[PDB]
Amino acid sequence: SLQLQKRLAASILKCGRRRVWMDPNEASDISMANSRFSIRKLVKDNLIIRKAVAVHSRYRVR
Amino acid sequence: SHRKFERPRHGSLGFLPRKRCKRHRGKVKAFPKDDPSKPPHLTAFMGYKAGMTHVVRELDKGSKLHKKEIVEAVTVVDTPPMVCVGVVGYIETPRGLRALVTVWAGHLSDECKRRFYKNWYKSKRKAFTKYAKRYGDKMEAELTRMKNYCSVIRAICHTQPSKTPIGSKKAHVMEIQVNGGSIAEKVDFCTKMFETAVPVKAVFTEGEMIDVIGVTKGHGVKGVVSRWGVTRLPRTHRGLRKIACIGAWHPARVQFQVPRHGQKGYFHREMNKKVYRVGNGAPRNATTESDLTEKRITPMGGFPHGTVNNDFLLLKGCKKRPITFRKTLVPRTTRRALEPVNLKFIDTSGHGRFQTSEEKAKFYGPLKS
Amino acid sequence: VKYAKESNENKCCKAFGQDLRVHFKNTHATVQAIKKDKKGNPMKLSAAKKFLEDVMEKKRCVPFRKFTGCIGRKAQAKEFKHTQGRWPVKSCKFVLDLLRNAESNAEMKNLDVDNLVIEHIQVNRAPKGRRRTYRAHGRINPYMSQPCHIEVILREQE
Amino acid sequence: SLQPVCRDYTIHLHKLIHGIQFKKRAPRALREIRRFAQKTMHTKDVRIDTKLNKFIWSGGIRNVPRRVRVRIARRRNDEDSKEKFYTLVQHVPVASFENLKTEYVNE
Amino acid sequence: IKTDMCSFSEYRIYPGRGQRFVAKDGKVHTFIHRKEASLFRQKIKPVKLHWTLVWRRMNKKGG
RNA sequence: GUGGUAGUAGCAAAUAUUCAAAUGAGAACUUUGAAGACUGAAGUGGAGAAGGGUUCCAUGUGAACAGCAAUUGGACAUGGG
RNA sequence: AUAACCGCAUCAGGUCUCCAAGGUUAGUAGCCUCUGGUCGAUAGAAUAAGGUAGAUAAGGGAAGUCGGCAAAAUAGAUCCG
Repeated sequence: SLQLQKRLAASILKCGRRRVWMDPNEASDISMANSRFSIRKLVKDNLIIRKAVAVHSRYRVR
Repeated sequence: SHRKFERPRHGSLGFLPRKRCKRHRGKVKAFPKDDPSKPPHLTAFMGYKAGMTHVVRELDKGSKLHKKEIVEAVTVVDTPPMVCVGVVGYIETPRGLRALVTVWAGHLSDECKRRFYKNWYKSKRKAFTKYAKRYGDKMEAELTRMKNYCSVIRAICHTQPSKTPIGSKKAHVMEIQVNGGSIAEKVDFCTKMFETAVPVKAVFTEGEMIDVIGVTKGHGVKGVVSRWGVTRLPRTHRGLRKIACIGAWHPARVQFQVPRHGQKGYFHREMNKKVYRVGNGAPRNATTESDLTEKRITPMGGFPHGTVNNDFLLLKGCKKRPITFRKTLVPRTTRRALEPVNLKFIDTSGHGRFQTSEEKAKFYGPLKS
Repeated sequence: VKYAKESNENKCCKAFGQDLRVHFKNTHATVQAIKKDKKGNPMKLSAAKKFLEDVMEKKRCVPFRKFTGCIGRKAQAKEFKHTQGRWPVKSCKFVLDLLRNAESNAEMKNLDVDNLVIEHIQVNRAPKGRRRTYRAHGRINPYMSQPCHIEVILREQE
Repeated sequence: SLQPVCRDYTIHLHKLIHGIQFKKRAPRALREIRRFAQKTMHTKDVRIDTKLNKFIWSGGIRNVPRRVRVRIARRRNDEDSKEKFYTLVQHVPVASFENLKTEYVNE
Repeated sequence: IKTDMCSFSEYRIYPGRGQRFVAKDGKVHTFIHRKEASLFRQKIKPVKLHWTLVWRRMNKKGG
């Protein structure tokens, strides 16, 4: 599992769990990161990223 | 207590039990009786069911439809010529009939020979190979038996389903009885047919009642309602596509006359169905006196489930079934039978407008490539 | 641990399964297929491996002779002159694992693994397992496992 | 005596997934594509790319596409799990399906 | 042989086919097919359907 | 205490899963990605009370338990809060 | 709380309070969506009878039945009446 990391990322990214993204090819490095301090460094590297929210236009309404 | 309102029975007890029969072609049962008087002729045939289409003919009956133009539904049956092979004597014993000796031909095709194997692709195909060298070294020992003894004689014929557009090849073997005079001349009739194709015009004619044998089209396990024709129960706990009361208390047993759930279709089963047209595969089959336009009795886009380019016969089971026909057990004259047939128009048009494909091309004109 | 039989050894080897979590009635069926060939002779071990691997593929099948009600009729059981049959996969796994161990025991005693023959396989019932099934109206009903014991004894032919 | 082969097909999916339930169309697409590849190239292990999966599910699970082009590569198997070949199946992006036969694919 | 024609679509009806709706006054409207009849129920006319031989004729197509 | 019934009744409400890679003795079921769905703010969302009492958190695992499976777990064990 | 409470259980049941987005609309109705949440409910193959729920039926229109039971038909808004 990673599990802990998607939980802890979601607190520090201030985003819904649905939103958090974790890099598939660095599943070795992310599983090392247990702490909050460790997951902050993975945000700087961009292995853990926040997804943009789903597109919801007002064009057709207007 | 008695019934209340005395209705008739659901279904006949004549046909029972209602179970799929052990045979894919119709077995004949009961050939017609011998007149030592007629010349020797065959009394049956085999053919494949195709599809049915309507035809227009002028009635010759004082009905109100005298001299009027009636449409009628009509089945095409594909009948390529049945090749005679063998011949079979039959002693009459007090037990029953009993086969004395089967004689066979010299040279059977691979069409006939497939019948004797369940796996043709594996086998070294040995059937009638010891017999063929024995034949060249023929059987006028064993034919002398059939002339001396034996009240009844039957030609073994077989089909040619490579010529049909079924993917078959296997070919049904079939006994057909010979009804004419003199037990010697029945064998001389059979002997000279060996490795000769018997066509359909040898047997049957335009304007003739034929008794049609076959197997009904299967529906699997169907319930009481469809299977026996029973009243549907009113809108009933548990369910309503079923009988309510099987039986009275006594007898303390379910009777065989009560209808149950089970098999429907694939039953071996008619009589007096008139032949309208004997045809030829060799153009203008569907052409008549009236219309005078060049046609084959294939409709456009085939018979659905295809072609037919053989001899056929029209007349008044599922598609691709082997029907057998029979010559009627007494030659009967009912005005309805012994009728002048006159075909004005045979239809060769999902929902077809046009009779021929060149007629369609005229209507739509130069289409876009 | 207490076998039912006991070749003076030297020429024979054995393996035991103490209490496997499988169905007894399904293992009973596999073991009756393995025990002999179509003739009366005892079956070779190379044949019974090649059988049990094919039953997992569902190409050969196991005939259910004793415990029949209500097993569906398959064409693959024509092999055994018997209409009913079935492909018990988890049962074939534990029996393959035991014969795997029985050939391993033969390799210490140094005889031909290629010539080995199944002298005696037998299944016993084992002590029951307890569970609860809940019924309507507050009733509680037992749900129970039926693990089984599997003996195997092999030997050389000739 | 099999050897590694790559070749191309088009699968009539409308034909495969006929009379089948509306919440099993897109799953029972990919079972029958797996069984097709498995039967065609005689191989147990059949990997199928995510861009084939993606195309099939574009429909939404009931409105599956009528035709797909698909090329199917049997290839040599690391220390092998039993069988020493694996099949693998890929989407081919194609504008129209008008006379495209079961062709070979050169490397 | 002789071939009466459809009221709606102006096609030909070879015999053993179609259907003759008799109206309230008693104009015998012949049809080929259920396509024709069930648009005569709805009272959509031949002139507005493009496939029909009537719209064909009036907009410089055919003949 | 143990049978026959019987490898039988049955495991069918709450729209739904699929493909790949990683982990592992073992993957329809664990995790990560990519697609596709549902809930549709008087929500299956975010917080309290009653009632529960360590179920919270981490690391580890031979059974049993989680009506298939299980590398998972409100299970089991050792710590912490 | 469709698994930490109570119903013998990880039981389609029950249990007080707060916050409450967009489109359609009179509307916290129904229908679709964004944030947040979830895919937890044993699977695969065939498509018999009989069921469970859901649809549709030419002509006739309660003749069915203890009885129009069930299902159809009507439905919003504006103007007239």
